[PDB]
Amino acid sequence: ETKCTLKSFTVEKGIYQTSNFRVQPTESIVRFPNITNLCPFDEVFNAT
Amino acid sequence: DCTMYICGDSTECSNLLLQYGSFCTQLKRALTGIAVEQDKNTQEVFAQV
Amino acid sequence: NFNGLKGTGVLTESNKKFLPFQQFGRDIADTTDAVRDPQTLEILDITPC
Ligand SMILES: *[C@@H]1O[C@H](CO)[C@@H](O[C@@H]2O[C@H](CO)[C@@H](O)[C@H](O)[C@H]2NC(C)=O)[C@H](O)[C@H]1NC(C)=O
Ligand SMILES: *[C@@H]1O[C@H](CO)[C@@H](O)[C@H](O)[C@H]1NC(C)=O
Repeated sequence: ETKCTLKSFTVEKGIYQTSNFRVQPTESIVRFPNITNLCPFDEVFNAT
Repeated sequence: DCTMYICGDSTECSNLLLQYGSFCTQLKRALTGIAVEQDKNTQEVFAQV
Repeated sequence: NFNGLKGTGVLTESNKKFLPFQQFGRDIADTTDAVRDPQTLEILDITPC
């Protein structure tokens, strides 16, 4: 990486910065709110 | 660190930054020029012996 | 995504006390750092990657 972030092939004696170790994303999930909003479909399907 | 400040650790913004190119290497080769003079300022003020 | 707050990060556990009418958390950068899950009533954490 010090051959890659410096854009050369021969480097000299020293200390260089390349990148960091931030944690990369793996997945995409979702948690929304409770519903408590059921339609009145009991009489729609279970009327006598 | 450049990508981190400009882009919030994402992927779509990290790829787009390369289109601008070397706007940032110029930035971290200046704040590494400053951050080596500070180690040089103290070495010539206190370390004469 | 918690209640429509899009973001990417590592979700850990915290113990911050939030008032019931006080949902989102901010910081010096005016960014969402500590949130609360909509289905339950637990404050998750202030933890990026
Ligand atoms: C959505 O609400 C229902 C009740 O209307 C929750 O069901 C129960 O809720 C009580 C009180 O919160 C809990 O003590 C029980 O353990 C719950 N039972 C089950 C089977 O969940 C339901 O939990 C709520 N949804 C969420 C995601 O919390
Ligand atoms: C109608 O009755 C059946 C039989 O118990 C049940 O399975 C179904 O859930 C009922 N319909 C509704 C909308 O609850």
